[PDB]
Amino acid sequence: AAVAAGWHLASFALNLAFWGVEGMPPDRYWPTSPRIRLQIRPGRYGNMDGGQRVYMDYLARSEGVPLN
Amino acid sequence: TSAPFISPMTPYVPEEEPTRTPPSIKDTGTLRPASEWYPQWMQYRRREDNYVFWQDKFMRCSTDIPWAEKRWTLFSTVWYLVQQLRFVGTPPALRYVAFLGWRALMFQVYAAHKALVLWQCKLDAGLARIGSGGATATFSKTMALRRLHWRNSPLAEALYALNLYKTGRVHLLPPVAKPIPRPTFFWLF
Amino acid sequence: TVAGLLLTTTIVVSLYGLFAAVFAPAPALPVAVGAWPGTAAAAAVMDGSAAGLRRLAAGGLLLTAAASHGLFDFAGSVPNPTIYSLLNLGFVAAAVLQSYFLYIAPAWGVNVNWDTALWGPMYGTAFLGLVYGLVALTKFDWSSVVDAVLRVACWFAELTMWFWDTFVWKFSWSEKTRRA
Repeated sequence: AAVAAGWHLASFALNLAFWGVEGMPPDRYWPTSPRIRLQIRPGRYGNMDGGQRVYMDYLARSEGVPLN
Repeated sequence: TSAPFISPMTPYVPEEEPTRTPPSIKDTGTLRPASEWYPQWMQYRRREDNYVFWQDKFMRCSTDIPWAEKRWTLFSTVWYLVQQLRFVGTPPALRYVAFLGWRALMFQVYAAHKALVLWQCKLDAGLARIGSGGATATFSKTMALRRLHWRNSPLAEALYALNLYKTGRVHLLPPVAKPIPRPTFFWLF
Repeated sequence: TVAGLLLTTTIVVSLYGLFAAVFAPAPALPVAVGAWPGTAAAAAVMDGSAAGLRRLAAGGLLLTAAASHGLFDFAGSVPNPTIYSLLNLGFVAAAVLQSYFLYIAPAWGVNVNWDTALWGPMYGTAFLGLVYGLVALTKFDWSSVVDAVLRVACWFAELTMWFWDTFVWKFSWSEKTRRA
């Protein structure tokens, strides 16, 4: 059992050593927003003028803004 | 002569495209490593003359690549995977540790090579004595410096040793080695 | 092409018929041990009549072989291609009447099956000449078979599309939708 857990621990330590992006250049086949990559945009229906309001609070809850 | 119209006194040798990028500007000819970031000679020049650092970087990285380093072959689409592992699949911290270790190793190796070069200088200065039979005991500093910068092929070394052993003549030097061109086969490599 | 294919196979089948029939001495009939130990040729060998009458048939199939090799190597660009209509009759009429006799050889009480080295070429050449007449009547252009296979393939594609959309997984599910 010790060996079989040490394998996973080694993998986790390796993933820890990365820590982020510093060292990784930008890549053009893999932007950071999946909508650019997947070509997704709205249409004509399903767009109410009262939607942007709720949009904002979603934003406010994602960025951490506690006001709501 | 083949030349029907025009023929200078030295025959024209058809020079071809270069096949490899030149040594950078920061490197030396020897084995000892470069300088991490800035060279040392940069300190003895005009600030408006040290623009050749970044220009050389631009030239080697982007604008002067010889079209022979851009051939798509079956060997290169596998070397791509090796290199992409090293650059994107390995964390920069382990790469940094390996970099430090490799630097230390190269310093030890360069020290060894310098010791060997001085030993060779005594040996050939001794061989020229047998050669001339009499007085000659010197050596050639030109050959020492050429040995340190890896500018001799093995055949040139052997022929120089023989010339020394037979006729002294310590100042007759083999011509110089030319750089090795990039080997290409076909779609293969 | 198609008629060219028929004429080529005719010349080579008749070539084989000859090159096999004469280059060997003669065949030997089935013994059928115990077949009336007296006369009536039961359990016996063969004879002059048989041998020579057959040696003839070989020459007839040679004649039509040469006619067909001539027509192939001449009108393979199919001089003037049309008035060969003369020879065409001579290659079709005979053929069909030949087949007629063969088509009643079982009723005539003949054994056509024991010896392949003679009846094979005759039957095959009769069939080939008849189908050649048929194809020359309607002019199979050697590209009309392509239209036939494309028609049957289009039908079976229309079949598997219905089957897939009805019983396996709807086409409105598996394909992507736009606009959102």
